[PDB]
Amino acid sequence: PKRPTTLNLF
Amino acid sequence: DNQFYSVEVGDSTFTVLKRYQNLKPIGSGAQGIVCAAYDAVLDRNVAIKKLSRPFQNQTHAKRAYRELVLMKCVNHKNIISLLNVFTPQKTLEEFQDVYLVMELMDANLCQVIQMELDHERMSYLLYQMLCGIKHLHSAGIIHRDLKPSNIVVKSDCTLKILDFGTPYVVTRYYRAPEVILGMGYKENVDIWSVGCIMGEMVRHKILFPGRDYIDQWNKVIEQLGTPCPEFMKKLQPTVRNYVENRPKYAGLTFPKLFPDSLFPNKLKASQARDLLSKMLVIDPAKRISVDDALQHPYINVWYDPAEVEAPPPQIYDKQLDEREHTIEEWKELIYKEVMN
Repeated sequence: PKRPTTLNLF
Repeated sequence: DNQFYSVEVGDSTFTVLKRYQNLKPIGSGAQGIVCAAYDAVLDRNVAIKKLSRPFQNQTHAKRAYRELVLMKCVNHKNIISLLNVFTPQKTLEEFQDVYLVMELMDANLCQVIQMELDHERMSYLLYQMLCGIKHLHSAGIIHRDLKPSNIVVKSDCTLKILDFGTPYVVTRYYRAPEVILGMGYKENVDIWSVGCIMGEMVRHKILFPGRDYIDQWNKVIEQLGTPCPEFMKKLQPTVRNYVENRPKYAGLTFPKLFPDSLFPNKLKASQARDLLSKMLVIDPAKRISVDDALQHPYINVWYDPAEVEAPPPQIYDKQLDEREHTIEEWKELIYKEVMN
């Protein structure tokens, strides 16, 4: 799989 | 002065290179004062720490020097780095202020932890953690104090470690048993902490919350079970007397500690749980190593030779820990590091 590029800090 | 300009930050005066603009305080010591800032040369956001009274006494001076050398031992994307270090003073004689510049990250792990995460983000964040940890260890640096508040991230899902040992979480909850029982430790002391963090990502609650060490130990045994005799033998008599005479706990199975309901593949769930069962192990002699954690199926998906096997630029020499100097001697050492 490809690596996550987003992370929702809220 | 020419290359510098001054900014009043409360009762503190920040004198910094003109490349650093838009300063505003985000932390204060104690050890120093930290400003978020924009670096116009790198077109990037940075944190600027002004050391508080580094030359007040030998303790402060040694500490300042040590932080500087520790930062030079590390060069890895999963660890905070020293982008720059400067002083506005022009000679050793008037050398007084030390400024450290590092990457500005978006937040720590505290709140990320409380929210729902897919296996991909969970494992990738942990992979990055283990990469940073391995690099630290190769550099002769064992953290020992890893926790959500000293691991930071950006909105692009990148992660860095700082504090080689807001919101704020006390250590303790995340410290390994060998530490709280005063047994001494090795590299895998940091694996327990990763285990606590992973376990918390999974259920959004602190695994082992205790008012103090004593109550901490209780939460540990209640959930994981009383350790074997061969472990309790490694204990100092006073600690052993207490520990050996508690009620006996069998420990709850890991399927019970982390049921499927807490997870989103049934495969990925079983893998995460298997990894947890190998990290959350009281006896360090039986706890999984960093290298083995990285190779675990839950983690190994992200493997990249360049990220895992990258050797540090230096090995920290523990001889420094016992070395003493006068204030002026430390100061010259620090001035040299700064001007280099």
